[PDB]
Amino acid sequence: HSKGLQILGRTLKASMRELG
Repeated sequence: HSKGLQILGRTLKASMRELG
C-alpha cells in the first residue's frame, strides 16, 4: 500500500532534492 512511501520515499526524495 502506498501509505508508507508516499509519506517516506516521496517526502524523503523531495528532501533529498531540497537539502544542501
